This record gives sequence, C-alpha cells and structure tokens, in this order.
Amino acid sequence: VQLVESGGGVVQPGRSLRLSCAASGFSFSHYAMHWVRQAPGKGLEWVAVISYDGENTYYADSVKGRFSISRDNSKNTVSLQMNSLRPEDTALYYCARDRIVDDYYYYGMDVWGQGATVTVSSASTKGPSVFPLAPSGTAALGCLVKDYFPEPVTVSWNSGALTSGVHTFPAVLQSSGLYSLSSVVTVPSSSLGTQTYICNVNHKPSNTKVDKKVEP
Amino acid sequence: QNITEEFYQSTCSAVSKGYLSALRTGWYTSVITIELSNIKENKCNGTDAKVKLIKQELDKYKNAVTELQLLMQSFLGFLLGVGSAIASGVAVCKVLHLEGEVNKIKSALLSTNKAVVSLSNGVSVLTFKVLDLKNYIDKQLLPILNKQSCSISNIETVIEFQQKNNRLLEITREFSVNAGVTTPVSTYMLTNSELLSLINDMPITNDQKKLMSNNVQIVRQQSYSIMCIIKEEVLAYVVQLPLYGVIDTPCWKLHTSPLCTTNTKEGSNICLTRTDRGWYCDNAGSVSFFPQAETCKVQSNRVFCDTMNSLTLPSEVNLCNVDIFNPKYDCKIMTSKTDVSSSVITSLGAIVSCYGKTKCTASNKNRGIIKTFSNGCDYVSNKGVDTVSVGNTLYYVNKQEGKSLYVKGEPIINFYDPLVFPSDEFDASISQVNEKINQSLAFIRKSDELL
Amino acid sequence: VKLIKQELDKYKNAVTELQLLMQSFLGFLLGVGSAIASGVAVCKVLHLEGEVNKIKSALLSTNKAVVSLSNGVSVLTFKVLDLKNYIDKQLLPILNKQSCSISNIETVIEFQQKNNRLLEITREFSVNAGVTTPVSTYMLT
Amino acid sequence: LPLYGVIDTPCWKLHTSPLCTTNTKEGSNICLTRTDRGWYCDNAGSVSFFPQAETCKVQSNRVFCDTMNSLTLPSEVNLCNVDIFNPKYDCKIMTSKTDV
Amino acid sequence: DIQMTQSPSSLSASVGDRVTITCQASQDIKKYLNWYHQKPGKVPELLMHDASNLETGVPSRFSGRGSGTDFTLTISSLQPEDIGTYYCQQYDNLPPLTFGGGTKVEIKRTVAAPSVFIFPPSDEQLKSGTASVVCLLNNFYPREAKVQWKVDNALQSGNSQESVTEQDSKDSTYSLSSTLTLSKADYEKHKVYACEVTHQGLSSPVTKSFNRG
Repeated sequence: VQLVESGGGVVQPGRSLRLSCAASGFSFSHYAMHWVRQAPGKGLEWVAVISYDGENTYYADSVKGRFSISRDNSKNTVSLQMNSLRPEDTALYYCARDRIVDDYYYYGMDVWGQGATVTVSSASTKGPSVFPLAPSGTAALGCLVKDYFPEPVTVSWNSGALTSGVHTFPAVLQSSGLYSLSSVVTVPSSSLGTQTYICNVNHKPSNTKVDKKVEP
Repeated sequence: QNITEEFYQSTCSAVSKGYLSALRTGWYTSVITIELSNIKENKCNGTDAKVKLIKQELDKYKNAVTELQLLMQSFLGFLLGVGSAIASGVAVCKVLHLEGEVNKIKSALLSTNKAVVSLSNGVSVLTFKVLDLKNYIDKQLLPILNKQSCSISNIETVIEFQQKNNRLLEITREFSVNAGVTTPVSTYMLTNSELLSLINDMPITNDQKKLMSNNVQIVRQQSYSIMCIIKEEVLAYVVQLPLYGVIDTPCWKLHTSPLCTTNTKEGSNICLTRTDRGWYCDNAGSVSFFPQAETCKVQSNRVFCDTMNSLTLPSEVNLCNVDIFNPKYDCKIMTSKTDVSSSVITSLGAIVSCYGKTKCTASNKNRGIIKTFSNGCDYVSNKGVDTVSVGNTLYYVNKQEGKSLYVKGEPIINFYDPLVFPSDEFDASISQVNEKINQSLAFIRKSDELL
Repeated sequence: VKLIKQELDKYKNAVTELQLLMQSFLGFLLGVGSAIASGVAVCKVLHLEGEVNKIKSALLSTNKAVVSLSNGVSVLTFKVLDLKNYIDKQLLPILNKQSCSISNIETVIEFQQKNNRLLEITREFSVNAGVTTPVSTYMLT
Repeated sequence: LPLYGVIDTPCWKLHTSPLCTTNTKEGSNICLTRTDRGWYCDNAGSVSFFPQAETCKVQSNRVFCDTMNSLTLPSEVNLCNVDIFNPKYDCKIMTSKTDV
Repeated sequence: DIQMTQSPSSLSASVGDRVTITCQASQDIKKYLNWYHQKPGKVPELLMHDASNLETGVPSRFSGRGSGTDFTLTISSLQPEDIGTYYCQQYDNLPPLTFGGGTKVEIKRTVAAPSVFIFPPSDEQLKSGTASVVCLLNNFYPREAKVQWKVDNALQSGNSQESVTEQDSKDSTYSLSSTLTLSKADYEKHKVYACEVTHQGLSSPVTKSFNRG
C-alpha cells in the first residue's frame, strides 16, 4: 500500500514532461488510478482519473487534451504525460488509489503517496547565493539565500547542531522572478565571538550545499 | 487476451469466447480394492466397557458388510439420444464376477497397493488396495482378543480401528445411499492423494496427466463408481474417470434473448428468440453443441463438460453468430406471440429483453439505478453494473475480467411482418419460417388472384 | 503420538484439497440468472492482496464484525472456528521434537472435535465443486 | 442468504386439470387445460408468477420461494381465475387431442 | 462543470471546541460527497466518504451530514493534531471530479508580546552590486506588525518585502522579517538606516537604527 513518484522536476513553459507513479503491496490491477494537483499554499483541483484497465480516461476541463494518462500492468506502473505546459500548472502532484475496486464510475481517493513537486517558469534552474547577516543580553545572527529556483532550500546552523532559535522565513519572489529568504538564529548576546557559527543551505534540484560562516 | 464477450443485436444474443475445452471423449476404469475380514464371531465371557466398545465397532463393521452384501447388485435439446453411463464400470465389475479373476487380482496386489492388471476381458485396468482390513482385524485383535483373556485396557486400540474403519463404513453407506451408484465419488472411495497417484500412473499424455492431476474438483462430478464384488476377503468397486482426448481448443458459450417489435399495444406482439443457447466446443473440425447448460461446468477459464449431451454440428454453424440469414446452415430459432419481460446472463453482462412495460434498470451496489431502458432488446455489461432489475427479479452479473463488444444492427424481427406470421414455433428455423411465410402469402394471393 | 500425527495429516490432506480446489407447458421463457455471482464476486474482492490482513485484524478480538471491503458493499464476517490456537499453544509446546509426552489421551479427542468441522468444510468443498446448496452446519453453526 | 424485501403479502397457488368433451368414442376427443399451474405472490402492485413448482417451497401457511424463476404479470391475470374469456388479459392454455 | 463552494474560507478555534464546515454544490447530488483532511506538510487524508460513512482507522469525532446540494462536517472536540485544512469532494454519477476551495484550521494564543531586531547586509553582497537591510520580527502575534524603513527620512515602497512564519510548536509564535533591497550605488548615497516597528503589544512603536560603515 505504497505509492512513490519519479521524474518530478522543472522545465520551461511549452515543454513536455513525464511523471511516473510506482505502486507496491496492493491490487494495482483491480483499481482505478487517480492524479491530483495542489499548488503550494493552495487548495486541490482535479487532474485526471484513468480507468483500472486503461481504456476509459477522464480529465479536467481546464487541462483537457493537454494531459495524456497511461498505465502499464507489466511494469506495475502509471504515467502522466504533460504537453503544452502553462505557467499556472506549477504544483505538487499526488498519485492516488481509488476508494473502490475496478469501478468505471469513479469515487474519491484513498491511498496517496509522498507527492512530486513540479515547477514551470521562464527562469531556469539556479543555485542559491549565501550572504551573511552579522551583528553590529540576547542577540541574533543570520544568513540569507538569494537567486535560487525552485523552492525549497533547507537551512541548518553548525550543521544543525543548534536546533533552538532557528527561524527559516519563507522566500519572497522579487520582481526579477527569483527566490530570496533570510534564516535567523537568536542566542544570548554574550556568545558573540564565542561560538563559531556556520550555516548550511541545501538545494537538491541543483544538488548544492552552500556553507557560510557569519562574523561581525 | 484470454476471455472476452461480444453481443450481436442482429438476433439479440451474447457470445462468451474465452473458456478452454475439456471434453471427456474417453472413459477409464479403475477397480479399487479393500482387503476385508471374514471375522470369526467375537467371544468374551465377562464384559469390560472397552471390550464392549471393541465389540460394537466390530458389529458396526458387520452391519456395514451385511448392507454391502445385500447391495451387491444381486427449446432444442430433446433429440440428443441418451447413453448408458454405467456400462463400462458395471461391465468391468461383471468381468470380475467370473470366479477366477479375484484371486488373480489379489495376488497381483499382495505386495503393493497399486498395479496395472489385465482382466479376463482383455482391456487392461489399474487397481488399488487403499485400506487393509485383514491386517488390523487379524494380527491386531485376534492375538489380543482371546476368548477369556480379553485384556484390551489399551483404549487407543479402538480409536485406531475406528479411524481405519470409518472409511469403509462410509463406502458402504454411500453404496446404500446411492443405489450402489453415486456421483460424485466421496474421498472415502478414493483419497485425493490416491487420486493424484492414479492420474499420474494411468496411460494418458504428460500434458493431460498434469491437466487431470491438478483438476480434481470437477472430475468427481464427471466420475462414477458402482459396486463390483465382495467375492473373496476383499471389497472391490469400480471407478469411472474421464480421458480428455480433446484439449487445448478454444471454446465458447452462447446466451439468448428474444427480439420483438415494440408496438405500444401489449398484445398482438411478435417475438423471436435464438433457441440454441448452450455450449460450443471444437474437437475434430466441427463444433460440439451442448443444448442444455446442465451438462457443462466452469472453472476459471477451463470449461469441463461431458459430450454425451453433445451433437456434432458443422463449423458453418459458427456463421449463425454473424448472419442468421445465411443459407449455408439453417440457424435454429423459436417464435411466439406472448409479450413479457425478462433478462439473461452472459459471461460479463446481462441482456435485458425489456418487453411490455416493466421498469427495467441497470445499477451498481453503491450507485443505484444508473441506466433505464425502453421497451426492447438491450444489453448491458458487468463493467460498472452488478444489479439489473426486471419486474421484481434483481440479477447479479459475474464480475470476471474481460472486454465487452456490442455489435449494432437492425433486429430481423423488423423484416417479419404481422397479420401473416404463425404464432406457434419452437423447433423452427430461418428456412422453415420463410417456407411457411411464403406458403401463407401464396395462399392469400391465389385466393385473391382467382377473383 | 501416532493418533495425533494421523489427525494432523488428515487436516493436511483437508487443506491440500482446499488448496487444489481454488475457484476463480409454459415455463421456458423466464431467463436464467447467475446464482453465484455475488458470493464469488465478494470472494474475488477478497483475492485482492490487502483485504485479508484487514479482515483478520478486524476479527482478532471477537468472531463477528461488520467490515467494508475494497469494493464498497459492506459485509459481515465471523471467525467461528480457530485452528491457530489449538495447533500453536496447545500442541506445539506439548509436541516437542523428542519429548513427545502426550500421555493425555483427550488431546486428540479435543483436536478431533475442533477439527471435524473444517474437515467437513473441505469435504463439502470437494463434494459440490466448491459450490453447495444447502450449506451444512459445519459451514455455519 | 436471502433478504425478504417483500413479506406479509397473501399469495396463492394454481393447480390445473384438462377439460374435454365426453363422447363415448375414445378417439377423436378434444381437450383443453389451463397451462398456468404454479405460484402467484403479490409484491409491487402486480403478481409474481412461478411456472414450475420446483422453485417454490411450503411450510405450514408460509411459502418460501425464489424469484429468479418469477415473472411479473399484471394484476388482471387474477381475473383469469374467474373469467378465462375476459379480454383484459389473454389467459394462457393448451389444447390437445389425446384422451387419457 | 460542477462547482462546489466551501465555507468558511478559513477558520480558527481552540482545543476542545466544536466546529462546523459547510460544502454547497452547484446542482443536486443525492449523497455523493466525501470529506478530506490534509495535515500541514503531509498528504491529504480522506476523513469520510459518502458524506456519512467514516473511513476506518480514524477517530469518531468527525461526523458528516446533509443531502441534496448542502453537506456539513462537524467536529465536537478539537485536538491539536486536527489543525490543517479540510476539503470536500464530489463524485455525482460521472466525472469530472472536483475539489473544494478549502477550510484552514489553526489555533489562537491569547496575544503574546513581540520582539524586534535589525541587521545590515553582508560585504561580498555589496561587491555583487546590491545591498539589503533587514528589520527582524521574531516571536510575535497578532499579524498586525508593521515595519517602516527610514533612510534619510525616505520610506521605501515598491522595492521591499516581508516574510512571516507559521505557527511554531513550542512557543507557537510566528516570525516576520522585512527586507529592503537597493542597488549598492543608491545604497551608498545615504547614511542612516532605521526601522520603526508598530505592534499591538508594543504600545510605543520601537525605533531601531544603525549606520552605514
């Protein structure tokens, strides 16, 4: 009763893409298969539902024709082809099992997986740039990541040793179309120049770990 | 790509084309034996309860064998021609009834409990000795059931004897419960492992050997067993198993539904059905037709049937599934004037002959009425539906895996016109109906023409 | 010990049979109907891998409960006879490899009385092509 | 198991016998029977007709029957029990020439 | 296409309270509706199906009722794990299927005091060609926390942004930072860099200040 996704990435508008769904541990043969999408920080709206056999398929009207749903019994696999991509299709996608067995007339979705995030935009992939934020009883320091895409980037301090006082603020898309945020750590002010600080920011789409130390 | 279905609206019929044939085109005899005991009357002056239990078990056996002694035998579908099912088994039993053969068989089965032996009549048979009563009655009770010293404190003796006895007790029960002739044959006549051994040891092909070794669940309903003899110290009884001389042939089932005109008048209606519902299985270049579905059985994808309720029809009869009007083979049908509603069950759906005004509907368990029909031959699948209601009957649809095809076409009933048609035909066909219609037209016209 | 072994082997033949038998005048116009569609359809729903674990979990405490299959239509299930107990914690701890001290005779009697029910279940499965009517009490007390 | 969605409805059985003329001649006889022997049970405003009595069973004054051998016939079919000649519903019969 | 409106768009309560959420359909549907849970940062979880049949493996606290076009979800006693977002879906006899607008669920705190800080940008960022001065707000609530930048008495609008956090787990408070980004050439022109913070807890707005070099 596991479902995983592969192929999730980024691409410029008007370019085809594929998402593969792999199921395990249950009757992938008797069930209708669902795809749903949710933009980050937004509600759901249906993507598509492919019949248990792959003969009959149904799509959302706003994406009718753009999508192409396929299913392979031999590879225990489902697949979604996305053609003529639009900027508004950016979202996290969930591949789901139907609530009832081998039913042409569809129902909700019962078993879901972790979900794969897909981003579409003119701007291309880019690794973040780290800029410290140094001081001038309790004080603070920080470091800010600018000019990266897509979200998210995971921030730690001293390789994550300090799990208290860490505040990772959400990024704001500047008019230039790039992500930018600033992570902050609050500690006693007496610790200035006492405990060495290194903040690490991980961005997996670019496969980068930018490391930077902050000093007055 | 194994099973599917196609329904023709041309004559309102359904065809289920997936099942694989299993035709018993041969029989096979096997005389099983159980080594009895001509027990000398028991005798113990002094009653211990265990001794009484042993005596009661022995007397139960004696009543079993007394019973056995006294039981030692001392719509188209009406032209098939019946056949003697029990001829082979009782014929072999009769061969045994000749005085000498029983000693021969006993000697041949003295060492093992499975051997191929040649009877007096020439046809070789295979025989077993599954249960041995002589041992556990002679060399386990008599030495310990002495006249006076009936020391049987060991209780478990009776339990072992009962477990080795109940098999033959049920054998005699089934002999006295089915006129000595029963079908299916219970395991107490042939243990399932003994059956697998029998199938593996008999003369058939390796593919057929595996085929019939793993397919017991239907064989018993296609098997038979009558009593042969208790002649000398042994209970010998024949078993009649199939021999699949036709296998690996793709064969199908045909289901039928009336066609009618749909006049608003409930009366004066004209109705036609295909009267050939049943089984078609291919054996020797021509199809084998079973008219009544009570002679054929189903197992996943293997349909097991007995050909004694079968005719051989030309392969051109398959063309009756595409063009009922073709003159190559005169397709068989039945016509009637009664307008009523009904439905029939195919392999992956149901055909609603919704006639009159009954509220017919197609639905699923959790959806309810999803489709409503209107006064005519219609068909629905199993895909999204498992409840079809007509009048007050609420049929389920077999949910096997398959692909459903629905050939559109104008029903032949449209060609037939009222005011001339005969309102009574069951064994009729296309050619017969056309001949009668032409006769009626000729009579009507010559009566008018002579004016 | 011989009797205990024979009873266990009788059960094993019963379950071998169960294994091998796995199943995947006016009055002439009625239109026949599929009697076994619903039961074998529910069985097919069971043949989906996940359902049996859920059914077992829902029947772990009691032997009667309403459960919702994968196909949607709710069903009600019992666990009338429990072979796992009397084969696990009442023979195996007393049927050790060498120290097969089963002097207590009534072990076999109890096992037989708790076994004959399922033995008749398998017999009827093999006596009626796995499809019987009426259903004997050993199918439902 | 069954689910009796129709109960507490008074339903009846029909038994049939041939009519014939009674000429002294054993041959040339004419015979008619009502060919509707069976069971009628009322469920939803129209009767339910079981043609062959091998699909219905009896216990005291309550009869338990299976419906898959049932048709739904108009209530006017009950009038075939009083006036077979009534044109409301064409009553079903059989005719034959054998005198036994 | 079937359009379903969910109300209220967002909701808040406290632990142990009761909440009711409505889902209205454009056209009549007999009983074909499901209620869906979605925990924060997790996959959606289906509360119940058919609008009145719970999905086993979940507490009985959830209940669903209604008919026709209107359905209702009722929670008797809220729990901290019950936060997240609740949705409704329909499967009325045919596709296309559709989801609802959404009902967020979070908890209140009975106002807590804020905190204020201020910091300049790094150095090599100045070499890159752009500077960014940050005024920092941490451990604050409600959201009515405004920051005014002052650079030689020239408030900056249309070139600055703010970023606020979610409900934390221990202190539960948010954290907001306002960043003002300018070019190095324009950033070097001025000297004074201050941020003025207005918040409910701070009856007297705070005035953080720092220089350039």
